[PDB]
Amino acid sequence: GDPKRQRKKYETPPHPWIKERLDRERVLMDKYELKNKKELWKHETQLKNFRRRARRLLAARGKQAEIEREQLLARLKRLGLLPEDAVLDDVLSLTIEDILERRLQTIVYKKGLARTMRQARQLIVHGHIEVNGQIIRSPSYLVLKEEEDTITYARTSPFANPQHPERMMIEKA
Amino acid sequence: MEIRIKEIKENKLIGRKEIYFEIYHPGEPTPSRKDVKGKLVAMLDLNPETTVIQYIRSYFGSYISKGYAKAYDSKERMLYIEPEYILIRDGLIEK
Amino acid sequence: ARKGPKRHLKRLAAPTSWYIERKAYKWAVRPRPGPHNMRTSIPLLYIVRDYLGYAKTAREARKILNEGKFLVDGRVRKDYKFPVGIMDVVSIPETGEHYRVLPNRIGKLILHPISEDEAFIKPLRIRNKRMIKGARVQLNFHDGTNHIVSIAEKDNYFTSYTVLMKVPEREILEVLPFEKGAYVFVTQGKNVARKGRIVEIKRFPMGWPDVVTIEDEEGELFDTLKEYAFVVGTDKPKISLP
Amino acid sequence: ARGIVLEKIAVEAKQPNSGMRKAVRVQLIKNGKVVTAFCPGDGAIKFIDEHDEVIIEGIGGPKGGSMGDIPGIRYKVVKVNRVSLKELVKGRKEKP
Amino acid sequence: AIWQGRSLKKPSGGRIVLARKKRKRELGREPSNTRVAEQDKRKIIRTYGGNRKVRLTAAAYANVFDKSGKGRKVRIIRVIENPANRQFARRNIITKGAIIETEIGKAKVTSRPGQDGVVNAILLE
RNA sequence: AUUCCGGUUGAUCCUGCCGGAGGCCACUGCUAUGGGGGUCCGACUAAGCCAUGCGAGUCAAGGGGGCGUCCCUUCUGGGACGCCACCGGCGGACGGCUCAGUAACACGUCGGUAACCUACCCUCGGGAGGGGGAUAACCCCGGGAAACUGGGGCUAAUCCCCCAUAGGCCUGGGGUACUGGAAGGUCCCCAGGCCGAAAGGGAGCCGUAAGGCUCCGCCCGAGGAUGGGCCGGCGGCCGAUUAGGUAGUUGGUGGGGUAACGGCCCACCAAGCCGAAGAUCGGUACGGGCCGUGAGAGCGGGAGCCCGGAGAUGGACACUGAGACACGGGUCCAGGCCCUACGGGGCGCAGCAGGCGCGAAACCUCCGCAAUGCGGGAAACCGCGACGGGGGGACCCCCAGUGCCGUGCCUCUGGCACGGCUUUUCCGGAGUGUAAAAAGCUCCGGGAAUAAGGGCUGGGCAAGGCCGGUGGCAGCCGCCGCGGUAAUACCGGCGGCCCGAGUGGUGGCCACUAUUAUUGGGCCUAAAGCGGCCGUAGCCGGGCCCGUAAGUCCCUGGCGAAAUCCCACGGCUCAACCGUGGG
Repeated sequence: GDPKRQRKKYETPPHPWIKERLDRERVLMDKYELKNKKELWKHETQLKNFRRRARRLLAARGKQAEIEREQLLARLKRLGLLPEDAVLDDVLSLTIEDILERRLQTIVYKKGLARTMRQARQLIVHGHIEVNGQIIRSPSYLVLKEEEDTITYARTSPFANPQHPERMMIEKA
Repeated sequence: MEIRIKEIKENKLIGRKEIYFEIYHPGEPTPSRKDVKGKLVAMLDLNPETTVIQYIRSYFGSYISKGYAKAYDSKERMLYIEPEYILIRDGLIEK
Repeated sequence: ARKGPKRHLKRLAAPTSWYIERKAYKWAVRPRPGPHNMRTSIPLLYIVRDYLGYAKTAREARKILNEGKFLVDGRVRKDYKFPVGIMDVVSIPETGEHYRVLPNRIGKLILHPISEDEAFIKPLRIRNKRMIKGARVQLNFHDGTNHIVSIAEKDNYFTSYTVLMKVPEREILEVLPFEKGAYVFVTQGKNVARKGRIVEIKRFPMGWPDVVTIEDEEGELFDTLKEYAFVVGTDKPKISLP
Repeated sequence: ARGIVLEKIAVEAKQPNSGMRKAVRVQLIKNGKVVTAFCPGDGAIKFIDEHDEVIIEGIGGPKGGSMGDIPGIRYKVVKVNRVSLKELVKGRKEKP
Repeated sequence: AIWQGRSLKKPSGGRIVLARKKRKRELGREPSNTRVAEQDKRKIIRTYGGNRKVRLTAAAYANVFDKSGKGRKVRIIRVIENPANRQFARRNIITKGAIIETEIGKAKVTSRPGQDGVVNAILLE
């Protein structure tokens, strides 16, 4: 009899040094400008959990099984990882890049609010980005589809002024 | 500083009125208890000597600060019900 | 290391029938002995504070209770540890509010608003019947309450019957028998908070409890215990039980 | 474990290896048992004198036993006089 | 005191080791040897939970009933037999199974003098 | 990720083990900028020993007094107002701490008590009649070094005692009125007996009085409710280099005792009872919910949070109470201490802080009853090292920083020069926050300013055929294996590769390991078929028909606490965390 112990939310690679895995992870890190490998492993295990849930639900029968299947599909569609007309089979086709593209940093960069991923990360950390009115300072936050169009400069941040030198530099792109 | 009264309730067992409100304000210091009480009393037509602000709580990276207050019917009832610490904080007793 | 009765109750160990936050704090009110069981009861403090939100602190709740502002079964209750059980009428005259305590579909206790005219009626299931000194018959109800009648009226009451009592005067209004077609309400078990009409009764050897089958409005047949089958009418419920 | 250095000794590397490995004899404070502890480092031996208080720790080897070409030695010195032996040999600290 | 707890031997002949100290609720009392005398002697004992017991140590009168519910208070003379103990008959000790003889003949005890403090008996036909 | 790679040879294929590679827990080297959430922090060795402080109090609406203020009538004395102590009531048997002992009905689950007790609380049906007596406080006088304690007088009660009636128990003879599945139960009528109640006390508002209204009270009976006691079926370690164990032992009859049934005990009658399906004896250990690991089967642990059980230096005993044979109550022995004016008298932190010892191994001698809850009170309210708040700590988990942009140069996975921008974080202020603080959250001012280390570099395994030192010596090496004067393998510099507020070393568990093999291993030559056969328990057993349904399968009621686990939604900025529903 032992009490609860809070667990890690990421899984380390089975072998620290594999050439192909190291090269692939290095490419992903360079592309998405993540701070360290634990963030990438966190997203990888998120994808793994989704895939495991889909695999378990595929071969399950029962009202609870149908409810869980519907909830999984609805949650993925809400997160924006799958189209509206998706099916459970389409879950297994998800890739790490799909999750990486939903990060607040990536969406901020894509929307043209920052010249580069590093600039977007600094903006998020310093609180120049507001999501649905709230200011979120977590670059790894997964933006929901329903609120993807509400991301913009904080109404009090200097970046909100169109005449700001940094804003003009960003717009010059 | 704009105060929006989200909810108002009438407690009759305890002869008071509970007011939940939200203070919207662009970048500015968190409003002081004296200013909040004065504005609330002026807006809602309450007795100044019978209103106690339970709290004015601000959140992370937000321009809306929530606030909870109570307005009693009787000063004696207010003294009998409210604890000493909240009244001292609101400056109703000289301490 | 145990030498006598307990006086405390940890929140994690509180009964599952309470709408309580089991992790906000450590202790919970330990109900005093009273009418109903531990499982089918809740201290009046939680009704005053959590369920209704008339007070924000236990001190305020105790002050209001001591001021005699809350009536249970038509009698003012002042202690904050008084158990409140199923089929109980909670009255707040000052706000003119009247609630009936009933189980939920998941076994939790809830307050169902009732009418002022209906607030004067309490159903009581005859848990037991016996004879006492003299020639009088004593009836023991589900909430531990007792009533006394004469030997002449012995056949007017039986176990599992229901009695409508006018509170606080404690006067008999009507007797609902337990028989086929009698409307019943399930008080606990898997089929709690379900209602229907009696269809069949089954007995078993030794001390095994009786089993009763109930037909619901939609026509579905389910089973439960005779003791769990609470009679609340004859053809249509006389007490609002939604 | 903790112990007191009794004497400093040397052992011969096994065949085909050839060399002197410098160890110490340590008496445990727990029960007074005497064991042999190897001193890791290029010049670790000169940093240990008799009657010195040392901390010994298992030596990484198969089945939690001996290591490399020095069987009969199961422990290595980690700290001498409550100071790290690695730090002393590397030169960032002075032996108290 | 007179412990009345569990036995220390299993039915298989093994040995049991106490896992706890003796508890107060498990204690008994000394036997009450009701003796025939010239005057009744009784005492009051406070028992578990605050209840009460009346212990009769010396018995002089007996309530004897004869097949019709007619009870008589008759003095006890001697104990003829007592199957409970082989020495109680000789020691003149009254017991729930004892047989006595009173002014109106032989009777058999039917009560427990040490538990209710009364000697009741049925006449022998 | 349901996985492999290195090592027996001149070279090959096997068996077999050893080592790498992953997760978790405990110590530990080097190193360290922040914020949140949690059930983390003297469990492993000593359930070893403790200085000092605190951890259980409350009631003036039960009673008589002392002190002080006031209104006074006025030597009298009346009344308010507070403070103090005493008697008196309740509580102190809960909570808090530890895992020593225990292989046991201790624990888990399902049932039984028709064989039993219970203050506090709820309902109903009843009662409160007449007397009597001490003593605390106070006063006089002390004794004793202290700790304690004597004598005399004067008082009150919800203090104590007695009488009376209701009521309680036992037994004998009759009727069957009730609940139950079934009455040694309950109800009614006679008879013999034992035992045997109360406080109409207190407070407020009216009333000329009388009397009235209300609030908290007292006793008995029948039921509940709350907390328990006892009992039964089933379930969960290793040793046969432990094969016999038992004599109140197993059962009976008759009794005693208990609150209760019982060899629990007693008096007699019998020879019963347990055991290779492992008794007895010995080793180890608090049991469970659960946790760690694994794709799963499974293996291993079961200190922190919840439930249950035991203990209060090691034993043994009793008093008061509903409840104890009682951690901060009592008596004796053993063991260790303290004061003494030598006669004598006291103590045991496995309670919160703190100290010694033991060790590889673990923190402040802090603030508050503001929230939750408990005891007391009619209530306001008081106390609570429980709890809540903070302090120290590389306890676990979650979210971030140690800048960004444009141009130009360069030995371009980066560095440098120039011109701009942000303040996460740091520093100084105002609010909000808090029982009061602090931390957090909003805002104002200065400014890239305050912030990167640890191992490794021959393969297994990502990373140098570069330079200097040593020349079987120093040394390295989990394994293979390097070093003997051209060392990619040792030391150092310059480069590089892994992770990153972490990174290394040691012990332990799981996978690796189909090297424990039910899923799922082997036994001709590598470990292993008894030298051979006969046969008892056990295991596995030809075909068809009929019958029962014990196993088996399907459906449906009562259970298997909560927390923990998975899914969806909602609240703290998302998350960690918590709530609402389903599983």
